[PDB]
Amino acid sequence: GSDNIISFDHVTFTYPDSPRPALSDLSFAIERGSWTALIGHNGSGKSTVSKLINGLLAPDDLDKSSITVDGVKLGADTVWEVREKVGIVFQNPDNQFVGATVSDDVAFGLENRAVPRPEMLKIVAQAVADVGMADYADSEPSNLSGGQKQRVAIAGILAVKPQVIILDESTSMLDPEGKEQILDLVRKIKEDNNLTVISITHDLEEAAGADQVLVLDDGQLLDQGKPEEIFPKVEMLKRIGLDIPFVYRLKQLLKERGIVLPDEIDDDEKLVQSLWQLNS
Amino acid sequence: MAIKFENVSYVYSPGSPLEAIGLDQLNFSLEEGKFIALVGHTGSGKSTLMQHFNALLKPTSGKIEIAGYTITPETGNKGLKDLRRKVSLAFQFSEAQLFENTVLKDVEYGPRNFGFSEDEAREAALKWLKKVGLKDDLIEHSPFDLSGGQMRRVALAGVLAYEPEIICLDEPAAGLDPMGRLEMMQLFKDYQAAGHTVILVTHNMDDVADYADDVLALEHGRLIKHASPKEVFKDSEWLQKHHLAEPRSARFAAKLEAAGLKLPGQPLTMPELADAIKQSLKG
Amino acid sequence: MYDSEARQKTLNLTVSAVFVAILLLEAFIPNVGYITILPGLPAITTIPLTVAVFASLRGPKAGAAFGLVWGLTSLLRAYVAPNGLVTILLFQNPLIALLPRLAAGWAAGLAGQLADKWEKESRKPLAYALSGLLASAVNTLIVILLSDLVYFIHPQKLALALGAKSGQSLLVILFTALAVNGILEAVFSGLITPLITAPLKKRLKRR
Amino acid sequence: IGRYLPGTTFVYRVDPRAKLLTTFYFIIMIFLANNWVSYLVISIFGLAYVFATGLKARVFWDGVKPMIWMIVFTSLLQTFFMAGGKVYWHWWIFTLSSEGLINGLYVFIRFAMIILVSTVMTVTTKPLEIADAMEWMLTPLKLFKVNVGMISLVISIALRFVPTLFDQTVKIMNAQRSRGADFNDGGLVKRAKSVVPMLVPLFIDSLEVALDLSTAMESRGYKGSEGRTRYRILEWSKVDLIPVAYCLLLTILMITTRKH
Amino acid sequence: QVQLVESGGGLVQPGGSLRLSCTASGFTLDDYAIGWFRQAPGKEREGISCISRSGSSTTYADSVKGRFTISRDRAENTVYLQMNSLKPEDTADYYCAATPVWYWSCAVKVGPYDYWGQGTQVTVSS
Ligand SMILES: CCCCCCCCCCCCO[C@@H]1O[C@H](CO)[C@@H](O[C@H]2O[C@H](CO)[C@@H](O)[C@H](O)[C@H]2O)[C@H](O)[C@H]1O
Ligand SMILES: CCCCCCCCCCCCO[C@@H]1O[C@H](CO)[C@@H](O[C@H]2O[C@H](CO)[C@@H](O)[C@H](O)[C@H]2O)[C@H](O)[C@H]1O
Ligand SMILES: CCCCCCCCCCCCO[C@@H]1O[C@H](CO)[C@@H](O[C@H]2O[C@H](CO)[C@@H](O)[C@H](O)[C@H]2O)[C@H](O)[C@H]1O
Ligand SMILES: CCCCCCCCCCCCO[C@@H]1O[C@H](CO)[C@@H](O[C@H]2O[C@H](CO)[C@@H](O)[C@H](O)[C@H]2O)[C@H](O)[C@H]1O
Repeated sequence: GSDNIISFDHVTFTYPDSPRPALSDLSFAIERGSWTALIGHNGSGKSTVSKLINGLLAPDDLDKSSITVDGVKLGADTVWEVREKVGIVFQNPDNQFVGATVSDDVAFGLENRAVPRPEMLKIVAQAVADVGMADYADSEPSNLSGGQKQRVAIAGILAVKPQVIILDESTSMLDPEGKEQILDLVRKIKEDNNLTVISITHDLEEAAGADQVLVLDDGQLLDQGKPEEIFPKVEMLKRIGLDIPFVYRLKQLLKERGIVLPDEIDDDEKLVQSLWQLNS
Repeated sequence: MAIKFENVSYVYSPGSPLEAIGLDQLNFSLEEGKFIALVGHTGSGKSTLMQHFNALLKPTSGKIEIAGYTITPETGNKGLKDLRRKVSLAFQFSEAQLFENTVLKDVEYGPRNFGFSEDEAREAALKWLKKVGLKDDLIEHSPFDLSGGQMRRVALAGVLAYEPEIICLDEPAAGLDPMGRLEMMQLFKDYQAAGHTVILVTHNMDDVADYADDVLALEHGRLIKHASPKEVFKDSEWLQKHHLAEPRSARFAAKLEAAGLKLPGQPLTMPELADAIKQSLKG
Repeated sequence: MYDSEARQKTLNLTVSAVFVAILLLEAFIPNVGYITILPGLPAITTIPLTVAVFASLRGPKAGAAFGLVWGLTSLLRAYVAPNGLVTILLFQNPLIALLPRLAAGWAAGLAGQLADKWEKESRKPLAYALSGLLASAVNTLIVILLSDLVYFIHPQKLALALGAKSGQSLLVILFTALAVNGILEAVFSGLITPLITAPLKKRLKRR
Repeated sequence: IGRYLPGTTFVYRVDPRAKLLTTFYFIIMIFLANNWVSYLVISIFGLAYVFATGLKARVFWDGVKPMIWMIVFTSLLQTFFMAGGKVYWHWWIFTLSSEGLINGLYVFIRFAMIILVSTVMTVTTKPLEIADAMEWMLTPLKLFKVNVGMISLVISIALRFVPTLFDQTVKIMNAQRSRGADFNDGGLVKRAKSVVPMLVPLFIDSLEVALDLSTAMESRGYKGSEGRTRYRILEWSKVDLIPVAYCLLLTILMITTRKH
Repeated sequence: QVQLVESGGGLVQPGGSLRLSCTASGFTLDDYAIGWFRQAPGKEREGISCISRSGSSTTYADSVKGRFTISRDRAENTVYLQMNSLKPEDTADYYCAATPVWYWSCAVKVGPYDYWGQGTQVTVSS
């Protein structure tokens, strides 16, 4: 008990066609205000987590499981309440665009919430600005890069003021500068709004920066902890099939060269200073 | 056999949309069996150049000499069937190509069109399916029953099964998790080792450093530099003035060196970087 | 399993939108599958195949609605961009452009209900083939039948000032062309529709 | 994307509903025209419209060019009336009613007019605006068991994906050609065969699109069409009177110069 | 559209009760989710309660949970806050805030609310 916004409790889920559960007795919390990352391989139960947090997928035994978002228990009567609280940027940049233009696409959620139009104009302008899309305020998605359309998705998510933003493989199809753009922007949004980010990813750099990293293996929670705690455990992740971020790899290689560095070093800047201090 | 662009210029009709970019007096020649990387910032001409290997877009000036074929501005579309049996394009997110009732039939498709028999194509698809790591029970599924990664492997089999002497891949690891991309690059390195030439068009500079042998740097339909990875990543000033990236181990080399560490040589890979750190630490 | 009717209702909406987008692409763009023996005469469209895929997917009332959209496309196009003389002579009429197409869509959805009703997986591709068949056949037949009631009986088509006798002989050449193209198209559409409908069931395994 | 160019002249200030209704009604009037006075009337009113937008000639030759050959086909088929070729007496014969070439100049007219006004609609109106106009026109269907809200949404999404699915449609074709697929080789026999490597991809694609869109839409609180505000609206303006003057005159000039 | 007016604050004895009222004027409250907040003299502003535009969802802080009850009066374009068992600590300035971007829910946080009233002061002691 430490002020968690999301608490996944005893969730099992079998895709309807598939024979086996995609998630088995999975329980985890999300510390309010954190940026935690979910990572996993082949078992890819994380691909199921976002659509469960927000309600698109139900669990298997609603009597035994319970998801809770911002104090609201996810149920039949509260699905929409909860979706106001948990906003999701999704993987494919196109196919997330409803509107024929940027501004229309941001306006969609306000419309869904019956926001009086004079408010909407102000809101859509502010969001589209906050993502640096005012040059393309009236542009058609067929003329926008994937980096832009991920920004525009982010913007429409922003206009509804959610309590948690999930990036559900949101950088996975983007050019690396686009990955940094989208990551920086969601960091800026998180600071400027005191939000929580759930990142569902295979970008180990992305998860390297998370306050918390949960490891998912075959639909169960293999391990969980700060990146400085999780990513040094090279053997565990290698067996799951996961890699590790660049810094933890360079540290491990240096170890295979004989040079041993501590676990707490977890940063480009920290490491540079470490090797600096060794040469003097 | 070696690829050669003779003053190759491709221009879209003048006065037409600017976002589709041409090729301006391209002059280079690729080696017969090595691994070439097509790099360039968005808006460069990679996609456009890549279609010339395929004779999808014929040039407007100069000649292209690929496989046994010469592709002039007047080359017709009749005999392309044999050039494409030799020179194969692998498009991006190619799981979209998949369409047959069985995985196996869709892999066989390529062979069939290029003149393999029933039995010849069946065996040629069954080989590469195993090469791309597909389980055996999925050989008779629909390609649409499979996951995105599996789908992508079936897409790649179907363009490699007829074993073209030249394969031009366009970002074949998009969306693949850390290890799957490693599998992808390993499979493509093995195919390079077997004696075929491989042109890889990618945004990840680390892939280039770890695997490429030669680099075509394209910018605004012009070749700006043509050389090995060790040479292209040598100058941070040049890249910064050309909006090009560096391998992350090269950036860490530069962070240590701007932080005054006497790292020897040009470390591009993580092993080379760790080595240079070890060699710089003592003496 | 939360607000299920909304999941399905919104998916209905999107499936409709993407099928309208494909229909507009097929109608206003000269698609590759658009095969013509003689340029400017009535050709074999891949459009009944599209109506049939969507009719099997969604249903008879939905297929009827898609057929009405198809016919509205043909009507708009007939006035605004006629491809040949068969469009100017026949498809500027709301009876001949709309009712046959709406009829085909309804029929194709009825046929798809069969494959819905047959549990064995192989025997579904059979019923899908029936739906591609009906989507081409009901369209071509009812276009001929209503061109008979509207324009043959009264060869005052305003197409031309063609002699009523000459108008009839022209309409007989036209209807024969319609029948021959319709048999070809009926078989093309009856073969290809299962090739599209079954992959779609596969890609739709979830929800 | 009907190649809508933006502009600032009064055509762009007319509410799209008025423009759609005027293009429909103007077409109707092209139909109820017969006497030479009525054709001079439709042509003076229509070319008045056309020179009133301000697009010079080059926009219109691009709009009409695909037609001009089927235009002259439908023109000569009409001039000769029944005969495909009027072998007997090749040239002019009568004086009081000259010849029947004037009749095929009416097909030149009717084609031109419907084309011209259709492109004014297409070039100077946003695709979503054209959509919103058609949706307004359908709003009377509410009195039946109809929901014009989801129809408007369908039209909007569709028009938004029309260029996206077109690009994907081209890319699949190039991928399959790169596997050595042939799309113009044999007769219909196998030219029919060659479509499946393009058709199964496109639907599989579009079904995935539909699935992702519904997933997102419900993610952002899409409960249906009833109960939701509207970001894009359509306000009538005083400029819109000008079309009324345009149309009532055309009624008055047509009906009274029309055959009695 | 901010003209929010709190009312009904004043002095009341410990264990007593009173009802605050948040009224709009020039716009309708139903277009806005309404949150009640409360800033003590030396504390930070504290979200205490709130109601959704649907009017179906309500949130209370653990401080006021079980004593305060919020309500939308559609007919009167007001949102009422009913404070019972008032304890000395409840004494503070009380503010109502409005934001349109939620229909089905509401949150008790200062950040998301865009339009505030000027606060009415409630004092409980004797
Ligand atoms: C120089 C000649 C070489 C030409 C190369 C030909 C390429 C190889 C063709 C093999 C088959 C591929 O094309 C294939 O067509 C047939 C018939 O439409 C389909 O076959 C399937 O459906 C058909 C008709 O619906 C049924 O009769 C049959 O039971 C089933 O197998 C396949 O689903 C399609 O993928
Ligand atoms: C002018 C261009 C048109 C573009 C838009 C048209 C595309 C429409 C595609 C068909 C509509 C989607 O499918 C729609 O959903 C279901 C069928 O599952 C039916 O559902 C309907 O039932 C009846 C209609 O008589 C009504 O009482 C009910 O309120 C309505 O929802 C609709 O009758 C059908 O129209
Ligand atoms: C005397 C009994 C009837 C004679 C036999 C049946 C002939 C049918 C006539 C043609 C079709 C009737 O069409 C119905 O009527 C009106 C005329 O007001 C149509 O109007 C339409 O038809 C005509 C025919 O090209 C066009 O010139 C007109 O521009 C078009 O809009 C309606 O769109 C339709 O609902
Ligand atoms: C209800 C309102 C609107 C209904 C009509 C919908 C029409 C839909 C057509 C949209 C076309 C898709 O987008 C389309 O892109 C391509 C190229 O990028 C262009 O069209 C392309 O095919 C044409 C066909 O002759 C070629 O001659 C041309 O060289 C090429 O550019 C179109 O000009 C553009 O509009």
